[PDB]
Amino acid sequence: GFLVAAIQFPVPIVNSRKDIDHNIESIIRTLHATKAGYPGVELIIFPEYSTQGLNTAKWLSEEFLLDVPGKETELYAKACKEAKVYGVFSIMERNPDSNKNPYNTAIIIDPQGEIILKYRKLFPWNPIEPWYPGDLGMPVCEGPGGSKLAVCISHDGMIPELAREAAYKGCNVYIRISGYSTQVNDQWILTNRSNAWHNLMYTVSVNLAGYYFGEGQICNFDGTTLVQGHNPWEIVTGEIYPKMADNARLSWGLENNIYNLGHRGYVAKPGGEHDAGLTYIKDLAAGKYKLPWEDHMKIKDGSIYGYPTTGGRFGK
Amino acid sequence: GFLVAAIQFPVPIVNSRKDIDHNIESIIRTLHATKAGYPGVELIIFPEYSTQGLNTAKWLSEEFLLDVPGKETELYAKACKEAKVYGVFSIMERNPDSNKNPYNTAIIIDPQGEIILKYRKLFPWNPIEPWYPGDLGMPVCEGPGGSKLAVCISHDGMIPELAREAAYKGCNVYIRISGYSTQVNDQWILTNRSNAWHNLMYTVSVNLAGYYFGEGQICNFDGTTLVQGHRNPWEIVTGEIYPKMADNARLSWGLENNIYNLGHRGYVAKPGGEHDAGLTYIKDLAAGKYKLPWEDHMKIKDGSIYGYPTTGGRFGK
Amino acid sequence: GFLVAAIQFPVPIVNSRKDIDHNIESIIRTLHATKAGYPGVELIIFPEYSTQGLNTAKWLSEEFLLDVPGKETELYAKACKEAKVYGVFSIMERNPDSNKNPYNTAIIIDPQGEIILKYRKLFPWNPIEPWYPGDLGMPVCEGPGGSKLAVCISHDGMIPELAREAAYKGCNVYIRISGYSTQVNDQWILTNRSNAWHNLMYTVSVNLAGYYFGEGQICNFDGTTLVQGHRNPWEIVTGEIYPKMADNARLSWGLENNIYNLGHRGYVAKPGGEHDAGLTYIKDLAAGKYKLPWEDHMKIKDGSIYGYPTTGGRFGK
Amino acid sequence: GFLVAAIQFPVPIVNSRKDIDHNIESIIRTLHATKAGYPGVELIIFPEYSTQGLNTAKWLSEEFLLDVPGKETELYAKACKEAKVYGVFSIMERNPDSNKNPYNTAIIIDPQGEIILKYRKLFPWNPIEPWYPGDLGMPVCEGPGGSKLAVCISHDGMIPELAREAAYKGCNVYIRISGYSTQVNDQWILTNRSNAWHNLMYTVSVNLAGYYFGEGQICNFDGTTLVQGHRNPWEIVTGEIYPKMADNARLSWGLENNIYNLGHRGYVAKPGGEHDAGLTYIKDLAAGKYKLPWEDHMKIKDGSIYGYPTTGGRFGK
Amino acid sequence: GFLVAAIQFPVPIVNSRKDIDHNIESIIRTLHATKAGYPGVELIIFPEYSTQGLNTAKWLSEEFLLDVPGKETELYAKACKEAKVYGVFSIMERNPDSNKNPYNTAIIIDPQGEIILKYRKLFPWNPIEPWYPGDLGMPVCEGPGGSKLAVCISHDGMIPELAREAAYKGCNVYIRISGYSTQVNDQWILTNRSNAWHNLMYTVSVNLAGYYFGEGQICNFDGTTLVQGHRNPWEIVTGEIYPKMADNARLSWGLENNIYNLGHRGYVAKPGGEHDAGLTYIKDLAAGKYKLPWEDHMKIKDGSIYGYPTTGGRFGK
Amino acid sequence: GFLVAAIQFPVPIVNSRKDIDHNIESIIRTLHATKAGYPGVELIIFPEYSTQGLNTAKWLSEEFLLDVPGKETELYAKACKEAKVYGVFSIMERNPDSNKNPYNTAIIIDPQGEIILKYRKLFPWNPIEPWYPGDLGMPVCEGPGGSKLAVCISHDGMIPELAREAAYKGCNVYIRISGYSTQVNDQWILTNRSNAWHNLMYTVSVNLAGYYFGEGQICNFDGTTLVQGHRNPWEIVTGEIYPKMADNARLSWGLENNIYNLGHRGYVAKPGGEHDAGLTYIKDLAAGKYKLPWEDHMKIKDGSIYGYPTTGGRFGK
Repeated sequence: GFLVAAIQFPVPIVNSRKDIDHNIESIIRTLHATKAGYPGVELIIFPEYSTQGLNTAKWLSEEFLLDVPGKETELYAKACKEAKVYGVFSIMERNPDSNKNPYNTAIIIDPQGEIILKYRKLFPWNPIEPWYPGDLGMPVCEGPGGSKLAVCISHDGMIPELAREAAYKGCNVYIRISGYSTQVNDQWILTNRSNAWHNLMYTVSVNLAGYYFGEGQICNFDGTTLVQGHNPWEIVTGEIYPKMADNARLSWGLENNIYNLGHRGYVAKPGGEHDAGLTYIKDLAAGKYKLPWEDHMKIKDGSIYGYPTTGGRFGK
Repeated sequence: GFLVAAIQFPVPIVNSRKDIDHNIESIIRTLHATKAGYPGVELIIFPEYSTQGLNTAKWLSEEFLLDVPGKETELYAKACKEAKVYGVFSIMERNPDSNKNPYNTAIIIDPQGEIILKYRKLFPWNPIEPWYPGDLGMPVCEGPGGSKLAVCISHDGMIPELAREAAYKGCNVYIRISGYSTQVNDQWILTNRSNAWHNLMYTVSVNLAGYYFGEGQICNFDGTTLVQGHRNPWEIVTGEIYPKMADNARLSWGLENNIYNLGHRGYVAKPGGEHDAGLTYIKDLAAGKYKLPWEDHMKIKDGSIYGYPTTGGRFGK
Repeated sequence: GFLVAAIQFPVPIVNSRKDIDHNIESIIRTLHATKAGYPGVELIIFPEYSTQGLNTAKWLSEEFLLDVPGKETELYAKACKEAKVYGVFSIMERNPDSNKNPYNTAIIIDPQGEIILKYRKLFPWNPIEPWYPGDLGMPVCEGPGGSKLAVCISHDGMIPELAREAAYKGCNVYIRISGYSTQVNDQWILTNRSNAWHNLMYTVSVNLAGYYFGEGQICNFDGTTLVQGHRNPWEIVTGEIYPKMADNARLSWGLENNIYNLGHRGYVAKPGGEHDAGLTYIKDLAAGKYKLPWEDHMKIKDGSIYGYPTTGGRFGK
Repeated sequence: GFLVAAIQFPVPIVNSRKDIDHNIESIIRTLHATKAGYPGVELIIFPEYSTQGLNTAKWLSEEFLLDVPGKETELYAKACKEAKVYGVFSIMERNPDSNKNPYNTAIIIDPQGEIILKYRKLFPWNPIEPWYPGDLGMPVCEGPGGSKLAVCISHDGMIPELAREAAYKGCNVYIRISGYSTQVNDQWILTNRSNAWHNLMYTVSVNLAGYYFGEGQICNFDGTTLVQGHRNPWEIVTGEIYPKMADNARLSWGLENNIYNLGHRGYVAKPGGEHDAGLTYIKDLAAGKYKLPWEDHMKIKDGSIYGYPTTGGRFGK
Repeated sequence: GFLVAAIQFPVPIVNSRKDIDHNIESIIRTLHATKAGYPGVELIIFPEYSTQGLNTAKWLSEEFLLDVPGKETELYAKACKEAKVYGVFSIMERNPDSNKNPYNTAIIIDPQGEIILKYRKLFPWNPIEPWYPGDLGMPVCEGPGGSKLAVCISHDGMIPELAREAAYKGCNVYIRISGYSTQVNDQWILTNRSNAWHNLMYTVSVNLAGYYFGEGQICNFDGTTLVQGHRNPWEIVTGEIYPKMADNARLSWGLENNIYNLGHRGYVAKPGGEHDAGLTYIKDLAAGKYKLPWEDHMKIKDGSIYGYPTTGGRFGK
Repeated sequence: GFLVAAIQFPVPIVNSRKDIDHNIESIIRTLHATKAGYPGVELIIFPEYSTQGLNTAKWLSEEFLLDVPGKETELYAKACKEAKVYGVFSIMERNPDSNKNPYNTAIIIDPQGEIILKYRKLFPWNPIEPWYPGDLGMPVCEGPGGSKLAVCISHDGMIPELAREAAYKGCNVYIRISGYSTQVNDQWILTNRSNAWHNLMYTVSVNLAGYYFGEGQICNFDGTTLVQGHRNPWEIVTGEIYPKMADNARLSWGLENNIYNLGHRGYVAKPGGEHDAGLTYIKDLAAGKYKLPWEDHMKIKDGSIYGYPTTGGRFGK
């Protein structure tokens, strides 16, 4: 298969554009050095907010935002090409529509300097996050060692429906870049394992440790944790075998859950019952997902973190 | 809240109707004794296949099948009334449509002796199981201590969308009665935790132990295992449940409120959040056109490996 | 040091005197067989209720109550002499005072067939147990391999003050014989460790497994679990105990010598330490005036919830 | 309930008063930032020695000692008032008696800027610590979300009687601020759990991390660990605490109500229970005559191994 | 790869040849039933003493001994050919040299009903076991899914040199059949992992549970435990083995390729590596002069503790 | 016994000899401070590469190499003599033969500043390491508290034969100093446990933490982990070692005395056992012809992947 490296990167305090640039060059130095230390490494993963940090007073301002693609994404692209590796990076992207808030964006770059995947955080961690819900869906790209790669961002990994989507579109190695799984420590480990098992795919996940807030995890396609980090600069590495995930989905019967979902009870009814019989699926597809207890909920907007509840662009 | 008890019941080898009757009387005696031992208990849970066992050569036959409701369910209901507890039972149910295979059914009986919940296994554990896919959806009923109870069956608990459905309909205590989802022992503990966390609800799960194949588990609404049984028959897994705390988490929490975020993405940047999830499989599954890219090359798409016909209809009689 | 064996005994259903004698013969059989398989073993421990079971309808009756010493204890003593081992046994003891309820009693017998220790359960597990609180304090006796043995019974192990008392009187090997204290499974493991650590002594604990309940446990004098049994009947928990090293720790340690510190607080600043601990409950409990600020608002202060009368005196005979 | 936050604070090297003021402002800074990061936090806890460090060569000198209250405590008071939180702070406090060594002191300040609890370490960690044994008992104050707060300091937590004392005076949230949980780390985890379980109360404990000796732990009233920090500086251990659940447990429970059982032995057979625990050490300690049998042969009974005089009085100027 | 099954078989008390025959039929019954339940299984493994039990008073007598091959082994072979699986069995083999004690033997029979591997326990568990040290070395045969099977017996697994020898002869799936890994439970788990890691091969190991012991264990070639059974009789430990990945690791690994490094020390500084390991015990053991410096003062060097004669030859007849 | 201290030393980025000089002074300061912190400590252990780092582009140059003995070793001897401790240090040693690559060396210095053990890395971690295979075998020296000390270096601890050799020469405390326990994390923990259990000796092992790449581990002679550090720089793993108890187990044990069994197989059946192990690899390795059957198809057999020449001699000067 292929060797993967997940880096428990310490993002510093970011005060200006000068600091963002230091992060970028620190990320590039670490990318080249990881490759130097592990010549066999083909996939190197950096966490969410590793480029621009988490300055909640500044992160919405023009100085703290970037374009994808831009001159900084091309610096990473140049770095991946020179090192001959796949690289995963995090960039808070300026929305081309100026009446809308910026995006939380992840990108994947191949060993030739080509951006082969772009994803915008579909589920921002609210009420703390002011990012606009993504519009690129859950994309999948071709990676090393026969892997089909997809990336989600921190809070995204808590939604099992999203993990299903990546797998539904071919993904067998599910990448989760993460900024803060703080106080949500147990559940970060839990969901990484469940996202793997539910869909018969690998999960490679890493949280920012900057400087002591993160962890790093690689799970087998059966949900077994293979590698686990504890510290800033911890490099979580592991050997991935995408073909084994592909083989399980093709040759498994008893625990082929991803297949059973759309082909319920196929032994009694040839082909299986296609209608899952779930009202929430039908409501969400139509776009009227409503929980019975919504009217009595206390936090339905980001007012508690000093954000306006009017909408549009703010913090520019 | 309330006190729950889950029984790692030993079902024996079932060779006839006499064994089934013995199993019913065994389950009844266990119910009264569990109430006698734990006076505060309000919910007693027996695992899948506890009534009828797993005689794979006879379990599709008419002698091994029961009606819901019938004289067997009335004995369980009589017991629930006399012991003053909520009961959860398993019954392989004779399909009213004679052209179709029987159902794998779970029922909940209240302290009055009434079936307040009936559920047919939506996802049979194929290729080994010949049961017909359930047609009653995922129902939710009122339980003790302000709980909303929903029951799934063994293999059902491996599907996270089903745990979402129960919660979507109000469930704060998700019950998983389980037959023999063995060798998937790691993933049984895993999914019970994830089913709880994803939906901010309790999970109370139990498997058959008999003759040494069981496990028993109660999980908190944050996904933390509160109580855990080993692999011994007759092991009673009990614990105190606080359904209001699960409800309060759903109402008060912001950062970890994942069940809300699914249908209301980014409610800080966009007012009320984006209602469209942007997921192709959701739209495909709703229309019934759910298809995986690798379906053509799959090896197991029927139950011929275990001797069952591939043609469909009623068989095994 | 010496080798110990803690037996996760299965006491069957006890319905008559005939079943008690069968238990007695089973225990004697096991003790002889344990020595046969483990030639170097010097201490063999049986759990609470192993002699008489837990028939809560009959356990206060004359048929179910024995004398200490009596013809039954002499049989245990005979076996201990024949096998040349130390034996720890459980007996529900008839109260010499017929106006008081029977005691929950444990004994230790030496390889000479003599009762060297007799303990009556100081803290009966209420409100479920009708046993009279013991009057013999917390005794300590000489044992094998340089040990000073003391025994507590199930619920007694939840009381840290009791573990301190045994240790205060010289005990370096703390035995906990446990009946049915189930559901409190995590806290059984926790307290065995903490009882050991607080006092710098070994703990050797065993619970009844019969049909599947108990988990034998051997802890080092620093609170570390050395041997842990599962939940199966007939599991024999064995380990090599070195009592001299517990003594050595008590003599040589400075930083973690907590048992000394309690009576000599801050001895560096004040030579010999402050002897007054500064705790009100200690002085209250000593004068028998220990009272919690919330005692008037408590709901369970009698055994009526299990059916026992609140009047006092002898009942259930 | 209420949200708590315990900082695995790094104390740097402290060589002068200059460094002490540096730490004070660092703590104030951390207090404000934690409230900003966690909007609903009501209780913020800092470890032992966070203000003054552990410069054992200098920590007894007048430059390294403060008064309670003083201008340093006032800076903390102001910070808590501005942040609207309860703060827990460490101060090595100059002794009012000039012939006695300084006290190792913990203080709790409320959101109104008032010190509502002042505790002096009752059991200094001998022979390494030269602090005078505290003279203000084990105090309890009113806290947020209906909590009754009490604080003990590192080594104190190894004494179960001190945990008993706090609970006896109403405490339902037991705070442990610590400056040594290295190589005693396993036992630090163990005792935080046992202190909680024994007394049916929460424990919130945090050890100094700087810079790598740290720890952070929240335990539920049944002794289960809810949150666990690793060994890094600046790790903030946070969780939601429900003191009313601990209160409910103390009132509702029968079987596991060990704190009540201590004073009312076997209340079923003897109504109201036996008030005399029947423990010699309780009576000895109350009278100031607590004496271990092996005390005369103990190696360490003074602080000479760390270079402290054995004569007492005021030293280390 | 292939699917393996390890049966935690319960051996009963064995008192005669009639009981041995019962055990043979039970094993055959289990083999057909396991193949029926797991249609894909290609290797079924039974533990040490499953045929004959551990009647120490009788296990050396002619009645309790069998021939390999004999009519009993051909009954096992008949089962393997009918069920179409590889089977691993335990037989206490009568020594063809009647002046020597019987062997403790393990055999592997292929799906064509033929013995393809025969092994005699090289390291009997002394002083409890009276079996003659095996003379057949450590053989390796071809198994299912491209595996190279080798078998060792319980105590054998505690010797790392033996695990090396099997791998040195091609083994990538190391089978360990076990009678008692009791009170050696922790070290059984430990060495099953280490035998795997040291040699870059799978280990599949199962112990008797008969009545409660066996801990079925499948380890990955990097030493990680993949499947783990508890202590119950009849537990079937199953998992998929991929023997070719163990082969690939041996051919492709540089850094952690320890099996190669042993005979090729520092090949970067010295091409081909230094072939002499520089170990005196390796040279001593090859020459049969392995001697520990403390052997003169050792207590147990014969079997007198378990009643065995110390002068050798045939005994127990 | 004695108190050991294993420092999870942070290796800095070493660019010059000045940086090497900083490391030496850092280590000396650490050594003095650890003795001051723990007055009872007798053994202070520093990891591999602590003196010189891992500058793979410069670590073969003469500037980055030292002599044993040398002025740098005498500075450690100075420190050890002043502190009155046993010290363990790592030095990349200039090869006295100019045509050979330098050695990876470890030394033990007694309380009188004398080198009492010199060991050269027998198994350099290939392909990454260019160090020459050690020519001093596995030496054993007298240590504190009755200990026989032996030292191995990182990758050495992966070879069970080497751990056997040390014990074969009297070692009861096996020290492992390591550079990277990274991506080898689990296997480092496993082998430290197995090295202990296989040979009935203690293992004290520590890895470089600096910037976050290590752990520290003390295992009992039965393979049980007693103390475990995390991944932080400057963590000091300490514990009490009792070498006499490892000796006692070797003298007193029968059943689990595996180190004796290796040279005396089946000694009950055949007095004194069969001295011939019956293992081909032992005889091949003693003869210098260790040859695995797959060696011809192996990929990595040199250090070209890390840029090292494939013809030998002295390179990187």
